[PDB]
Amino acid sequence: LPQTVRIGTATTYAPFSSKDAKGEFIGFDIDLGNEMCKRMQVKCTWVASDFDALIPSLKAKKIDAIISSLSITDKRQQEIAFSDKLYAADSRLIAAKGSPIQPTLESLKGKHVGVLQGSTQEAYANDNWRTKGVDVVAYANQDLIYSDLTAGRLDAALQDEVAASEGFLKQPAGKEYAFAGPSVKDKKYFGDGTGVGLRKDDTELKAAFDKALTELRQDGTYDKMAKKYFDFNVYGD
Ligand SMILES: N[C@@H](Cc1c[nH]c[nH+]1)C(=O)O
Repeated sequence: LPQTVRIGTATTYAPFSSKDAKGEFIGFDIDLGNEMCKRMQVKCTWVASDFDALIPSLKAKKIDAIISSLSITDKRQQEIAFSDKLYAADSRLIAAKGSPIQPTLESLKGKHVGVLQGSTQEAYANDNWRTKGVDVVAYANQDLIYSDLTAGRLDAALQDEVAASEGFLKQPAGKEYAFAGPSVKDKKYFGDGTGVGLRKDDTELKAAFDKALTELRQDGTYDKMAKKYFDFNVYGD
């Protein structure tokens, strides 16, 4: 293992990764990463990036790990390796309170839908919606999506369910918005929860992460950390 492990993350996805008022990194990803590093007995430097630059930066060795709500998908496994699951992550639509919008082509054709560049939601939205007449608009960071929704530039926005819920819907800025329909289920696109993204050849680093995460889950540190953010089981199955 390196003495310093460099972890990239996109700090605009509360409550998993964001910045406090002084610019320090906060969220459940941060806590998980810092707790794993503690147990791996390495130093960890967090590195902020747009989400869609994370996997390119990992391939170029500018970072060594990604902890950024990075969903474990089949396509991504072709390019990088993953730790064991850190938590589950369903996708879901948000729109203005009272809107009839559903995550269907029939409901969304002609409306403007925000998605994060590089995400599984952009992959899904591009294939099923954008080609068929939905104005799918891709954003560099998720904060910009929420803002464009509250200004009425967007009709709806597709992102991880818990990020939307805890990072926006339950905040003042999303008081007048809600989920539009239930979770969009599509195991192909959205993957099997999130994990630490790693280079394929870094078997020893993956092993160290996987073992730290088992240890912090076994002794109950996971749940203590998660209760700061969630009143439900974020881990899943
Ligand atoms: N979990 C999804 C959505 C996401 C946006 N930012 C971080 N994650 C993905 O890995 O693409």
